[PDB]
Amino acid sequence: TEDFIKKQIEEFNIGKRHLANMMGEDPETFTQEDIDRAIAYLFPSGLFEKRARPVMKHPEQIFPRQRAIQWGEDGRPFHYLFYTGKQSYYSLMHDVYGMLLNLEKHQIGSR
Amino acid sequence: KHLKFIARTVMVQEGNVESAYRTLNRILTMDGLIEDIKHRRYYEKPCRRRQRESYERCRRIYNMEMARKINFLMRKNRADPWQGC
Repeated sequence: TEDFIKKQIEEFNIGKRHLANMMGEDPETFTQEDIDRAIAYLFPSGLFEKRARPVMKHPEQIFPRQRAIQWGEDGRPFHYLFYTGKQSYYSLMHDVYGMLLNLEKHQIGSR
Repeated sequence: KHLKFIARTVMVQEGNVESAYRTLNRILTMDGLIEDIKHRRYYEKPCRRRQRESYERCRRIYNMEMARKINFLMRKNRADPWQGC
C-alpha cells in the first residue's frame, strides 16, 4: 500500500545514509550510482544473472507497481475506465481517438 | 403431325455453328427439355418423384432465402467507420 511504500522510502533513505557513512561519502551528494558501487563491493556475489544478485534501490524501482490497488481508501477506483480491466490501454486508445478527431476537424529511418 | 423445322430450330449466324449449337442447347436447358430427356431415360417411381420434387422446392426456397439474406447483409461489410473503438 501507499503507506507501506512511504515506510520503505524512509527506510531506504536511512540505509542510504548508513551506506554513505560507512563509505565516508557525503550523504547529501551520495548518489544512486555511488550506492550501486558501494553495495557491489560490500556484497561480492558471483551470480551471472544481474537480477539474482543483491540489490538496495529506491522502493519505486525495487517493487512492482502491481497496478497500485487502483482504488483509494474509500474504494472508488482512480481511473474512469478502471472497470474495463485494461485502463491504461483504453485510456491511450481514447486519447488517440481524440487526436484523430482533432486532426480530422482541422484538415527507412524508424519503425 | 406438326410443321417441320419450326420447333427447336436456330438459324446459324455467319456460320458459327458452335455458337448456334450453344444457343440451341441453352434454349433446351432453359425450357427443361434436357431435364425431361435425361429423367425419362429411366422410370422414377411416383414416390421417388414426389420426394425429389419436395426436396427441390425446399432447396430452391432455402437458397433464395440465403441469397437474399447475404445480399441484405452485404452492405455492412464496408470498412469500419469507428476504427480504434
